[PDB]
Amino acid sequence: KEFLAKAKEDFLKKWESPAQNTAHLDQFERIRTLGTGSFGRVMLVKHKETGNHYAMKILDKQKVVKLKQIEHTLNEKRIQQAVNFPFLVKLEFSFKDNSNLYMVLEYAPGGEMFSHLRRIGRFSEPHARFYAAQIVLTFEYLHSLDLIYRDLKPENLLIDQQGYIKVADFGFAKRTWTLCGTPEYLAPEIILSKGYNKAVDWWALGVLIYEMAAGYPPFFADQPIQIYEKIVSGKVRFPSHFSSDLKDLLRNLLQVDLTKRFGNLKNGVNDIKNHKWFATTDWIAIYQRKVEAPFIPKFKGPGDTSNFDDYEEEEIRVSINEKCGKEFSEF
Ligand SMILES: [NH3+]C[C@@](O)(c1ccc(Cl)cc1)c1ccc(-c2cn[nH]c2)cc1
Ligand code: NA
Repeated sequence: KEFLAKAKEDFLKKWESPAQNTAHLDQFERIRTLGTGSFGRVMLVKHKETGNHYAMKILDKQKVVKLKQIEHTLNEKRIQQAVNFPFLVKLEFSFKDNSNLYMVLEYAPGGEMFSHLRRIGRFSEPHARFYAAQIVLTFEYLHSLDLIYRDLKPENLLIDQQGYIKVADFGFAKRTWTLCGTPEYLAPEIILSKGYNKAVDWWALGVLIYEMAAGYPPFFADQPIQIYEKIVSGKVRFPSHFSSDLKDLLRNLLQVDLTKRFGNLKNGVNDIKNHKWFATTDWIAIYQRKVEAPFIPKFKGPGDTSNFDDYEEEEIRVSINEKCGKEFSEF
């Protein structure tokens, strides 16, 4: 708890006295889209002076307001510039014009983890274990800031050139969009509009590990309603190739009973770290990035993007009238 005790202090220092790294939008050349979302997209950009590459998130200000995500966006930004953790995406710069918010992020050239997963079918248990370790640490870190990841979106788990995970989200403090739309990853307590705490993240961890090891999520159906029924049921078919160690962990993680769910017990996350499945895991070496990654992305070019999918390229139009000024004044 040495690396996290201080990185909690560092968060508060940076929170309260933010840096003002200065670039201008005009310095970045838009190249191609790395991903799309509800209220924007992430462009790969090249710095016109250095030739260095970044991932620029472009949010339409109006669409953020029309979907009531202002507070979340402002918060997400402030959290992100304040955190320094090895498996969280750094914010480099941020700007705004009339139409858009712009957030220049550190580029993770290895693409989304789940495109490597579809490509190879399923991860081996060491391979899955390697990634899960980073997530555990990331979740432990986020928890020490009273942040909760809540909804796992595995499209948001990126891979860097060293083959380590970069997580793109920072959770929430304290949307039927998410419930109805992305159902496979919801914890039971969220489906049944009960309370939820840090323990939903350990459910998410369970789903993630299962999907990595299996190649598909543990609760799947055609209509979302059936999925909900499965999640709350507390019943999961394990593939036959799952070790009994893995099966055991997943029963404890995918526990519907909050009070018995691993991570949420007396010893907290140490239940998880000291599980037989993680016996071979050097937690310090993972944090310090000294474990050799099982997959290292192939770097064909300087701004090579073949590790991300293709997307249609909208024109980034900018109004000559400032939109949503007061709303994003503090952004
Ligand atoms: N998978 C998440 C999304 O695709 C994304 C796309 C649009 C929006 Cl509004 C939010 C998130 C994404 C893609 C790439 C990156 C990225 C690449 N390098 N560094 C960050 C981050 C998020
Ligand atoms: Na404001």
